[PDB]
Amino acid sequence: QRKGTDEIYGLGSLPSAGPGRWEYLANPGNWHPERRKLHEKLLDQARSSALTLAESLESDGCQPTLFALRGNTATGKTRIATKKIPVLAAALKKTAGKGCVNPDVFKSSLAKSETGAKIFSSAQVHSESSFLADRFEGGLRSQKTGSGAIASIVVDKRLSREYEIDSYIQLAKETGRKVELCDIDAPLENSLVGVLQRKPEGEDPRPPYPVVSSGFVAVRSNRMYVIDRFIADPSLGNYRLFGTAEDGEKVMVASVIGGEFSVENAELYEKITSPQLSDLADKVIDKELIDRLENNIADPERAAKTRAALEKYSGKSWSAALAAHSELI
Amino acid sequence: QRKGTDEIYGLGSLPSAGPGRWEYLANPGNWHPERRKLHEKLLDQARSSALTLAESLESDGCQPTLFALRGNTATGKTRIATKKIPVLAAALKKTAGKGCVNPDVFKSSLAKSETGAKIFSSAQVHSESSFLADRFEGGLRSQKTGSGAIASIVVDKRLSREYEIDSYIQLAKETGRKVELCDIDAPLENSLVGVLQRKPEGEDPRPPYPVVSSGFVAVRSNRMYVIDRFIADPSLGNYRLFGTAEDGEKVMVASVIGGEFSVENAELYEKITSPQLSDLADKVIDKELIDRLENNIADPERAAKTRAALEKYSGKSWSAALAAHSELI
Amino acid sequence: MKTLTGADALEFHKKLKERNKALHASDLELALVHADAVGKERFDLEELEKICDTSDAGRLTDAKERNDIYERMYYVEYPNVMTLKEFAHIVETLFSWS
Amino acid sequence: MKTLTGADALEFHKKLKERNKALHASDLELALVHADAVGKERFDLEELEKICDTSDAGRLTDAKERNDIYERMYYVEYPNVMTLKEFAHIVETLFSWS
Repeated sequence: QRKGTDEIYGLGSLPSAGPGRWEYLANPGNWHPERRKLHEKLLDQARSSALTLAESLESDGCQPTLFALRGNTATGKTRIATKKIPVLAAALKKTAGKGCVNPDVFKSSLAKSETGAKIFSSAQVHSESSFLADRFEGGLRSQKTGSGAIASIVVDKRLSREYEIDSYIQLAKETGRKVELCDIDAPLENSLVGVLQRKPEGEDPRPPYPVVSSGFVAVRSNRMYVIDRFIADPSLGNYRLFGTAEDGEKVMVASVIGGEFSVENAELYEKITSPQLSDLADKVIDKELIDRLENNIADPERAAKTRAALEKYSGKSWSAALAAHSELI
Repeated sequence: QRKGTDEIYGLGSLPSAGPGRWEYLANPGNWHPERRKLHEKLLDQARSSALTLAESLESDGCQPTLFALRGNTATGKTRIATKKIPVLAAALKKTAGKGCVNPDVFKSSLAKSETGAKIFSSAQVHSESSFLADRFEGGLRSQKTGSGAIASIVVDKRLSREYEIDSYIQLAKETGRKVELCDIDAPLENSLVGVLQRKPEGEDPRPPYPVVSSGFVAVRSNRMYVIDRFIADPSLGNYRLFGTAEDGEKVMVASVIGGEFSVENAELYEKITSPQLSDLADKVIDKELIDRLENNIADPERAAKTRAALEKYSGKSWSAALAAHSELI
Repeated sequence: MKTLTGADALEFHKKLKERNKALHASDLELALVHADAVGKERFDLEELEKICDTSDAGRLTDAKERNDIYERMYYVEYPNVMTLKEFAHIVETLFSWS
Repeated sequence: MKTLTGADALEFHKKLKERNKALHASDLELALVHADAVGKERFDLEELEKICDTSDAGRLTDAKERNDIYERMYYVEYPNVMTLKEFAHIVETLFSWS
């Protein structure tokens, strides 16, 4: 059955890629009316959440800002925002985390299709969800709050690649927003562990291994380019890079704050700016690996959840385990 | 009491370094007659062993050769010679391993001082033993066998540094010997484990951590220079590099044989030509580390000996453990 | 440890950029030598683009970035993938996710 | 895996030499920046040679090798050693062994 929802609910034939496929999807007449209406409903919800965020941020005296949370999958981005961006943490509590620009915001809703249960896989709904995230981000560009001020917005994508970074900088410049960027790094194995801990009944995506590994390579390789942008332009906004110590705790590694560049942890800075190409896909999850990962987790709850996630795939390679874990609905 | 034997048994005051201290030691009148006689006796033994090696090698049809076993401490050099240099293995069995040029050949004898028990530390006898190794190597230079042919010799030092490599190449050229070089690599942790396994009642040295770590850095950093010498000069002799797989087995990584250069394992070649500066000195030997090292050893006997060596220093850093292990007499 | 600031921070950053740029170029150069030795199919963007979209649905337009991304991933990240077809599979997977 | 031979082996070797040379230089450059930031005593061979023998008892005579060996070990291998005195200790240890 594995055609994507864009095929199932699109009317007529699907043009194949930009700018063919793209514009076909933008025209509502190209969808069954039920899907069209579902699109309208999800965008309304997402836009209301974003406005709530933007109003909280303005009331707390924040000038128009693009908050960008850069970093690979499952690196600990949600916790960094809660702890290290107090004004955003206050906004997010009011929406229970909703309202951010993220190509995965619409996936669960689209996968359930208002039927009360998930019937499409993440991969089946991805293109449709990304199409929606694009419409959502498009309308936020010139979104105003109740004071007529430009609305602050939150983008939490991987933001690995140079062209992605450039586009959000250009968006911010064009729309009069500061860029407030936190860049969050974890070892690849941490992301793999983090992904295996995400339960199918939860909303967080469960990507297979190559997504996580290629995401890790890209985020590391293109990190210094991002830092260069803030060093070069003090008026861009502020940058903070957080890396993960041996014990799992996040620590600040480098920062550009007030146009001032500092390296809080030069050892980590050298490490987390390169992909360290030595591979992990074939490494087998066995007792030793699990014991090794437990050895560096002190929190009882996390240690227990980490263990359970891994034990489920005991004897499997990282690749096979994330594959199996990804295929669950 | 920790003056070296050169001080204790040297007559008069000790000049401080080259060429002062050096030449003082070369004059027998500068030693107590008992020590002088002990020197003569040890050199006689070492020279008889070397002649036995050289005669075995010639009878087996080996042209005048300098066999050089390059590599850091406890990397598995003895096993490589036994398995991978069959003509040398046959010579060595006839001398039970004796006869090689090695700055540690005389240490145990000098430490016991014919008293029947070890009373000086390795460090107390080092300079005297190195002085003797120098006299021993000096007399081998133009040593002939019974056919008047130049005697083949074995040098098993670390041979890390460029100047060391150059000097042995020059020795070989000057004395009409081929160079047959095996270069043996192990991960640093392997050498550390290997050193902790060496028992004080055995003859192999038990150096402290910085010796092993600096030896590892030097051997790796200067490896390609050595390979370059064989690539550049097919008549120099032959070169083989052996590295250590994940399971502990040695495998050939690169070779220059018959002036022909090949890379049998390019992944290992990239790895074992650099010191991988990420440190280990402070890493604590705990249950997890021991379990990790046991996990990659399948031979029951080695697994057991590895475990016992490490358990003795459970809770100590690598540095503290090798320090304590080194200080035993 | 002590935070690097001012001139030292900037100089650490400059030298680290040089190191990583040298490693970046080296990883690809070595991968290419190895690829030729094992007979891995030569990377061809145009032919790859004729089984998948290398634009991120129009996001990535700079062809010199498009080339660098996929050529380098093909050689450096998937040295054991031998053919453009097989790599096709991978890129498809990557764009099925975020 | 497949053995690299002929032209490919030589080219792998050439590029790997370049990579390692770039890493070699980089390790020292970064160590120097860090050393200046923490106030680690400037390396001085002459003054070091005035507490230990840097010749290997006359083996190492090439002063440009003598400098490279100890300067680099001081900065790259012992970044936490702050003084020439303390490093003195280390070199003494190294020549007590083989």
